[PDB]
Amino acid sequence: INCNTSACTQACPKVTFEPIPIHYCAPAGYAILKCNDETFNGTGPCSNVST
Amino acid sequence: ENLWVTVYYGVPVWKEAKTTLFCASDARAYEKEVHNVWATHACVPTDPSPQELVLGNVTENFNMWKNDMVDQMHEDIISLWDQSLKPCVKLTPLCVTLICSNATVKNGTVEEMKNCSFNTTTEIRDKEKKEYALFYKPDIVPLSETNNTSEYRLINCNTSACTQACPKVTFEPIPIHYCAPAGYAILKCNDETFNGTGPCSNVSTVQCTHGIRPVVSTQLLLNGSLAEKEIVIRSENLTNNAKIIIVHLHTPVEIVCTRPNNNTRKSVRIGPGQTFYATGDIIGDIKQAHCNISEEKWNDTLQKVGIELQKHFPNKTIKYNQSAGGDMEITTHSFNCGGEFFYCNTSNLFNGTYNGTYISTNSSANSTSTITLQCRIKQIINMWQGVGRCMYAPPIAGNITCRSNITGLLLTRDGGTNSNETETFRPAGGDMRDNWRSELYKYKVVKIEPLGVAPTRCKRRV
Amino acid sequence: ATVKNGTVEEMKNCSFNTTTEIRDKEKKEYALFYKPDIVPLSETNNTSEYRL
Amino acid sequence: LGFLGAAGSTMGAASMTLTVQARNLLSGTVWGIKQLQARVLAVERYLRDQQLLGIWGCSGKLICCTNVPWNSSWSNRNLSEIWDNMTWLQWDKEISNYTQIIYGLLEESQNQQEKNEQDLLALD
Amino acid sequence: LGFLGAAGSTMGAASMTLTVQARNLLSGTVWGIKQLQARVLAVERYLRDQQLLGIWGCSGKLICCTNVPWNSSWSNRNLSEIWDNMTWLQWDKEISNYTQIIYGLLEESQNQQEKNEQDLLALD
Amino acid sequence: LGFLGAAGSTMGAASMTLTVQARNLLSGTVWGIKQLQARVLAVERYLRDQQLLGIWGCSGKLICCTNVPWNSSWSNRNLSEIWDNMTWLQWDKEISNYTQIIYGLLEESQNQQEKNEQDLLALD
Ligand SMILES: *[C@@H]1O[C@H](CO)[C@@H](O[C@@H]2O[C@H](CO)[C@@H](O)[C@H](O)[C@H]2NC(C)=O)[C@H](O)[C@H]1NC(C)=O
Ligand SMILES: *[C@@H]1O[C@H](CO)[C@@H](O[C@@H]2O[C@H](CO)[C@@H](O)[C@H](O)[C@H]2NC(C)=O)[C@H](O)[C@H]1NC(C)=O
Ligand SMILES: *[C@@H]1O[C@H](CO)[C@@H](O[C@@H]2O[C@H](CO)[C@@H](O)[C@H](O)[C@H]2NC(C)=O)[C@H](O)[C@H]1NC(C)=O
Repeated sequence: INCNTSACTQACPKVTFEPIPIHYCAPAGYAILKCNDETFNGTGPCSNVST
Repeated sequence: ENLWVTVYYGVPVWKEAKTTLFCASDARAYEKEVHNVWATHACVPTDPSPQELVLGNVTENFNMWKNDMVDQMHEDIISLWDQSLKPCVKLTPLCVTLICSNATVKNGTVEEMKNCSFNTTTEIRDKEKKEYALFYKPDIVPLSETNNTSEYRLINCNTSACTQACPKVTFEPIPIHYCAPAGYAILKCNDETFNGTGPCSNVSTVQCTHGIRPVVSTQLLLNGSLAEKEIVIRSENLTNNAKIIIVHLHTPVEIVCTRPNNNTRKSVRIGPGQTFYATGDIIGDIKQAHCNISEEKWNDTLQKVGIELQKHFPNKTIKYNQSAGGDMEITTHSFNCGGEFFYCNTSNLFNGTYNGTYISTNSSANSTSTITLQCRIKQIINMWQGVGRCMYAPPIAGNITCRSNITGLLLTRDGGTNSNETETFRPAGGDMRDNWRSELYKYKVVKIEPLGVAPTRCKRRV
Repeated sequence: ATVKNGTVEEMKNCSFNTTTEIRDKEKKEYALFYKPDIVPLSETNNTSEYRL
Repeated sequence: LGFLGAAGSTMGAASMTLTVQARNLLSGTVWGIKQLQARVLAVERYLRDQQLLGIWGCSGKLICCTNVPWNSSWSNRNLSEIWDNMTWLQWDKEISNYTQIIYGLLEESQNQQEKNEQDLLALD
Repeated sequence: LGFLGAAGSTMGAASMTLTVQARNLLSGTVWGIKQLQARVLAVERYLRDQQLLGIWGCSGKLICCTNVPWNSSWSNRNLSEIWDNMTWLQWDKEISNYTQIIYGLLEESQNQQEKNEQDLLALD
Repeated sequence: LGFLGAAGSTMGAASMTLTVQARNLLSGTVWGIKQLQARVLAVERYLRDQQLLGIWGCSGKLICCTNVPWNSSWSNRNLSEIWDNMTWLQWDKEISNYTQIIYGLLEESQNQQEKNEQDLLALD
């Protein structure tokens, strides 16, 4: 089905496609706020807040 | 009492040193898409809030031919322009033997373009097919010296594997500002009487330079800044006959030209996924590519250049000739026009003489009288030595048109012999740096030395 | 390995077809290689056929 | 007066106008790795100069005078031909040959003021 | 109280708890050159803020009071309705419109002190 | 004495010569992006140590003494047992286990001096 659109590649069979859990961290000078309200409906205020 | 040593911080003391300067672009060019052109791709958006600041009793000596800014601009251009060609097609299967017949476009013979046909290894690679395209005779070489004269080749593939520029980047000369990094400043000389080296009194400091247009050109300078008072002559040693003597104009000249040949783009698939663009049929009659300059303004300009040349040569006249034979990139005015590459024969521009006594340049015979330069067009470009040294320029449909201002000249004095009363001149070209050195001439960069020491009556108390 | 008649015991004279720079005018060429760099092509019997 | 408007003005005029020059020593942007290299070099230069003010006990933009007497061979100048007329550029064009003298003499000035304060903070 | 646990506490409670927030302003690691760019930007921000405290004669975490009289157009507030109730976030949501004035006024009152002290270390 | 010539000298011998050691903490060059990473790591380390000196009111190279009394469990040594005989390396080989309380106790020393100074700068 290729070769008329692109010449593409085989994935290397020694990397894997496992969904590794990846954490995101703020660098120096910033912070991550997390809303602990489970009633949060997409927009608006939150009171139970952690960093 | 005596005096005692005291330090001061924040002291206006300059040093001269080499440094790395970044680029800034006009902010409207950041309306454009990502990976489009150099502005959004690599530079920083500008903001003219820190304007020019004039200085007072300062006095600084500038040097034009020792300027490191152009020698860094050349490498910045060479690296960015080498980086811009990577995602494009690398050609390679187009190096096949070409079979070229007579140039029967609509009967007759088109004298510049040959109709050639070649076998294309298609994207399936086992269903190779015949294709045909029209090529320019500078891009076409005979394959062998024998009398098999219907067998041809591209001018590449014996020297390098060439490349096609991607037809979604552009070759528009975006004005690029050079700015000073942290702890640095740019001195600008406001004396228009500055003759290349020496002191300058009206001095300002700027955070970013004037917008430089990086137009690659030979024997003439395209769109660029104009001189402030009159025609300026710059040479490192004016007596030296091997040194390129640059002429900067006050009154601009207007040049307008075109390719009056209604071309058509053809698409060929070369290998898997990637395409190639060539010249297909030609619709309409065949016309010659040419460029036009108004005659009275050109004669006025060359007589004024002779007037300024008589400020360094006492009683001799001024004569000109064409370039010394040369090759295509050296002997002809080579400039970009909308993506195409023009090479114009400059001899008709310089078949004239200034006798040392200037004649009234109106003297009205016809204001519509023009001088006309025949121009040839290449597609395979041998653009710079050491860049990724080949590039193929894809053709663009319809008649192109472009219009610009001539503001500068490049000259070489033909060798002074027999004590001749002309010391005639030829147009020059070659190293592109003296184009940019025609624009970066007002600028220097200074290392800020903030810490100073002075004697003061002050004494520290315990 | 007839260098000037006789046999050089280390260097084999080999010839091969080179796809030239035009790619449709491939030509014969010859070179001398060292026997550590030269392997017989197949275990099936054809003894004058070699590989890098 | 901005980054460099103080140049040309005399000693008395440039005794002021320090911070508007010295505050613009930190910036940086993107064209490549070379600009990051120049940015880190500028940061390291400012930090080194702030350190050199750090040894001598100055630690500020103020007029930091030490107690070492001025030898005549460094300037050979009257006070009137330093303050009334001179500006900093052609002052530096005279004084700049004595860096290994002056920049060691102020470290000797912070030699001559430290242990005789530590004893007066302990033995008193 | 860590990096941001002091938020929501009043003026008096957050007059303390400064260094455990302000000490965590420098870090960095690897995912690419973009993290180097963000790390150098963080160092530049912290160094610029230390400099801006550096001109005004503060040069520390200390409660650095200068001598400009407070103008009523910046707060229009009583002492009780600043210290007894208010917290810094919605205090900043009032005062933040005047920052380019206030950050100039403290340099203006550094343009009132050290030349006088220089004359009181020289002419005395 | 340069960058490390003070090592092996005694406590009273190395009470001096701090500056020529600590002045050589900032440099960098090119072999790749890794050297730039190590360069900004060195700049970060020096800036962090300057910050930790800035917390305690030291802010200099000086012999910064605070007022917290020494506890005997940290050294158990006589004054002669510390000063005339020891060098700094085998002193560190004893004291280095108590960093997590000493580097908090000097912040506690900056607790016990600040708001009192503010009240003696305001209520007086
Ligand atoms: C270029 O040459 C090609 C031959 O490959 C020409 O195409 C043929 O022209 C003849 C003459 O009219 C026709 O009989 C064929 O049907 C054409 N073949 C194809 C595939 O179109 C082409 O006309 C020439 N073009 C120019 C501009 O000279
Ligand atoms: C292609 O050529 C046509 C005709 O030569 C150009 O159309 C004329 O352009 C001139 C420019 O000075 C105008 O004055 C005329 O009014 C235009 N029309 C006619 C009917 O002559 C056309 O501009 C050219 N193509 C491009 C892209 O410039
Ligand atoms: C390697 O083999 C080549 C054969 O391809 C030899 O070249 C030929 O040698 C014969 C014998 O003298 C000549 O008749 C031919 O004219 C040669 N051909 C060419 C193209 O030169 C070559 O001599 C051999 N070389 C060595 C070192 O063994």
